[PDB]
Amino acid sequence: MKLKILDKDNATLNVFHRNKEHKTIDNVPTANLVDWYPLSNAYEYKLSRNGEYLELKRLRSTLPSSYGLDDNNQDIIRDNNHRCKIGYWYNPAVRKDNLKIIEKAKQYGLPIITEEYDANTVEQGFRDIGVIFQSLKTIVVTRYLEGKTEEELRIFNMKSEESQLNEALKESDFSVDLTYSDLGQIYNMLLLMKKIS
Amino acid sequence: MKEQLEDVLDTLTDREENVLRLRFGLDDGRTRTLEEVGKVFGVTRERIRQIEAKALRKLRH
Repeated sequence: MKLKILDKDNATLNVFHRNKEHKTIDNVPTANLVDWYPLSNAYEYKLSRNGEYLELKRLRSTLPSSYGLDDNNQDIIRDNNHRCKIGYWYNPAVRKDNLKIIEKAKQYGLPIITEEYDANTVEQGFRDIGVIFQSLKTIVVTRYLEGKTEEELRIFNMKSEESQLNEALKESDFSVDLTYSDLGQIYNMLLLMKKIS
Repeated sequence: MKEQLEDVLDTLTDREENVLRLRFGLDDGRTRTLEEVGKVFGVTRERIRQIEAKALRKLRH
């Protein structure tokens, strides 16, 4: 799925159709983008068989299950309250979960796509979310090094940070990937805000 | 290379442009590890490395 924001009056969307056929929807609205566009990373839009609907598709991912779609269930995918219509861009479900995300971003103190913003606000947004990520891994290792008891020393602390984070997240809490998922979707929001400037 | 990336990422799906972007930290400024990016997109590190191997190789032909 490829959202190409052209001149800031509209956009174009590249999606799959049938068995990996290429289709593009022009005249895609960029205002009220919150409604229909999924911020998940675990889902993507696909042109319906009779192409007048954009319907969800669950991607291979260990991310949480948003939009009520857990496994590409056709009875949910074809439902009108779980898919968008080309022309009247609702969602829906997508709007609910995305509003929840925009609530999370509000909690963190990050600029949201619902209210006014410029390039500066978005730049500050990414700059802050970076701090959030760094702090998150820092805490994920901090509250992890309590077992020890002195096994750390200068043997464990050997390279690398990738290895350290791997061994630390290996037995980390289950909520960590939920928070990471939230931050991912928020990141996608900030990205949408960035490309809209 | 900074100007070529913004066109090379426009030839990739959004979900790949975003893993490369998060990893290399374009707008983020800072750099994200393979594990962090893998956690953000819910996929293993090897896969992310495959995306990198697909994108960085596109800067040739």
